[PDB]
Amino acid sequence: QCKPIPALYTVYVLRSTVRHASLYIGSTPNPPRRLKQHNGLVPGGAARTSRSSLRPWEMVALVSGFPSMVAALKFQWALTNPHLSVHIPSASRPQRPPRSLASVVANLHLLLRVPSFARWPLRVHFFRRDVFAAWEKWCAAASERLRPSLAVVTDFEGGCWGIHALPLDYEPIKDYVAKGQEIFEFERQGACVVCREEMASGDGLQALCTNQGCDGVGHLSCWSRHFLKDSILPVQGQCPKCGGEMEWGNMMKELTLRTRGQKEVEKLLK
Amino acid sequence: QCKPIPALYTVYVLRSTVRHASLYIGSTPNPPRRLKQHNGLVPGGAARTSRSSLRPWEMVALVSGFPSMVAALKFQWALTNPHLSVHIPSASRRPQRPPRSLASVVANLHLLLRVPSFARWPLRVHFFRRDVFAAWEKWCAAASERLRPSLAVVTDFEGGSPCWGIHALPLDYEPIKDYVAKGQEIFEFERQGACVVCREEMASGDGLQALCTNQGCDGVGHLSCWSRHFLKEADSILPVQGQCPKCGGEMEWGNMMKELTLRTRGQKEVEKLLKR
Amino acid sequence: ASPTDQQVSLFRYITQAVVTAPRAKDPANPSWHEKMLMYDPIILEDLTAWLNSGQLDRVGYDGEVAPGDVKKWCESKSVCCLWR
Amino acid sequence: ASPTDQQVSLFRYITQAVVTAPRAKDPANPSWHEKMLMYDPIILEDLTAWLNSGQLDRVGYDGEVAPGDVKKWCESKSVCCLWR
DNA sequence: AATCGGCAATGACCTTTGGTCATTCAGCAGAT
Ligand SMILES: [Ca+2]
Ligand SMILES: [Ca+2]
Ligand SMILES: [Zn+2]
Ligand SMILES: [Zn+2]
Ligand SMILES: [Zn+2]
Ligand SMILES: [Zn+2]
Repeated sequence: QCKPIPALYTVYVLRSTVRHASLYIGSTPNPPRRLKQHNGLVPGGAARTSRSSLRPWEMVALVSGFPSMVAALKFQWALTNPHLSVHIPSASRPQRPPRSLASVVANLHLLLRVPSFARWPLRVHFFRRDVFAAWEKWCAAASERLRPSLAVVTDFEGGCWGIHALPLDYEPIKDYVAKGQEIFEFERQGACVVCREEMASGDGLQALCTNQGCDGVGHLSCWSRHFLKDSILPVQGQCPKCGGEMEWGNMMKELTLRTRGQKEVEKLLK
Repeated sequence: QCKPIPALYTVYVLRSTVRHASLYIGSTPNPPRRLKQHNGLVPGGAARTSRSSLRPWEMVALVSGFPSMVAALKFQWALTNPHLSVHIPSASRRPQRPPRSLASVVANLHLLLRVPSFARWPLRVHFFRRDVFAAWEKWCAAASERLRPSLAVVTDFEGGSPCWGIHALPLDYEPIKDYVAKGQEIFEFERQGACVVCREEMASGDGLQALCTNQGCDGVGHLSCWSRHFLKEADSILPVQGQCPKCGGEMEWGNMMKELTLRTRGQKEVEKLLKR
Repeated sequence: ASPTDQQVSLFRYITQAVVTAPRAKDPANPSWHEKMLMYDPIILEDLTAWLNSGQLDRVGYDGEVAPGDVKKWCESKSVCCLWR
Repeated sequence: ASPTDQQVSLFRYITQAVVTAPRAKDPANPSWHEKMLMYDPIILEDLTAWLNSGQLDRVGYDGEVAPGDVKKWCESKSVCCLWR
């Protein structure tokens, strides 16, 4: 595929600030811009949110870290259509609002555990106290816990916040990317930290340790066999060189950015 | 005591029709008159119920069958202050504070009917609103301790299939008029014969002689023979339900004592009931 | 040997004392047992005094009963009582 | 055999065929395994064609796998997939 | 004096135009 892993892509839970019982599920790489579309300040809002008496809307929660627009668009469909989403791996093939906030939370809790989405490098954000409360209430009643890998974060107002504190670009990894460009432009990649084989410039996919100040590089297929030391998609892992913990999602963001988004990198480094 | 068992004495649950959260607990032998007192059509009402913003009030449920006014006042105090009421047999000696919620009234009323001090009283629970009756059933379903089958829980919702609800509850002894008339004819003419339990002749005036409650049946017995026959349970003193050895009909101990104390201590309410 | 069991044995002596007393010959003057069967509200110090006036000794219990113990007994029996 | 055991055995053949294929020399031409490792959305009929053109027979499985069976495989491994 | 849990009222939905379902969203009375 021609594109790198997107900076930000989200599936969000929109709610009316006027009737809390009115909800809506969507996806966007630009949460602030899309919220303005729902509130009528920018053309392009959905039909359900068009209603004057329901504006303004708010984004009370969202899942981010989807590694493609397709991945987000599929999670968004399964969350909008819980009665049609079959979570057993299957050979298969306006918006009606959700029933309640409690059903969105239960189905979101379900979706983050089903095999289709269990290993995606995702993260849940909660921006309102009462929505986060219903989430914790369901999590405590449930027996099957969530991945420790799956970070669930909050950002309540008080003490730029919410979707307006989410970075819409590649700035959060800009240091990591800078480390990457200089390691490979000057051919300082050495040997694979796993198989101990020399890695000539341009010889397959060479992934870079995400911890700052460490220059450990390895063949992509070696890095994954190391994290998984059955299963295909790695999640969390430790660098054999620096000993630091790594998320497999961040390591792929940089690799695809270095390999398929060269123009995106030069713009980041300015 | 001196007076017979009352015709009707109740402990009720008052609720506002303007705010369902406002509740009140009372006791009365005349539910219809006491409602009119709460709502300001009759002098003598309560102070918590004086707010005309909260009126009209209604009686959503009540417990009837109390054999004493004292028995009602005790049960009414326990239902009013569940946080002070010790339900373990204790060597010890009006909601101005309204009850927390209907669920808490339902839950505490359910408890009061199961504890030793009130368990074997000849009580009966009445429900007049569907939503209060549903809260009650919701609690009984969750609870693992069943109420005794001997204790009746009846409903009377408006309409269906007139005076309904509390206005259908009889205020006098008319519900037992035949039974009382059967007793007078039996004893005025010395037809009690011998005790159906111990087989001993019972001369007129020789102790307390209780009469089977079933229509057309003669069974008279010594008061303490009936009870020993009824209780033939574990450790108990107060019979609840029994069977007549003569006609085989099922009896409630409370109904029989109501006639006994009428014939024995309430001779002039008898003559008014029979108009004799 | 036990405080829950001795209170059970004490209550058996009170029960037998009440239950085995002779019955009323005058229905206007019922025995304590017949007062309970008819749901007479039981004045505690009255029944208390009656049990300690030879009744417990009759049914084989040497010792005095306290009105609170008689109150516990009534409540355990659903017998309605009161303080004078 | 069991219907869920014929699957668990088939899925290990698809896995072995996928993970034992040579890694790319041109990073712009990743193998099917590296496409999954980088969360490339998998086009079902393309991977199905790849598995049915010697890779399954290479790993000891005589038999053509169905596209929807490759889809089941991707869903069970959290591998993003899609139809064409 | 500010909170407070539980209700009464209200809005949205997809039409069976009103019986659902949810909410308390710039509420609400009453009680502490
Ligand atoms: Ca904050
Ligand atoms: Ca002695
Ligand atoms: Zn290697
Ligand atoms: Zn490292
Ligand atoms: Zn007899
Ligand atoms: Zn009979």
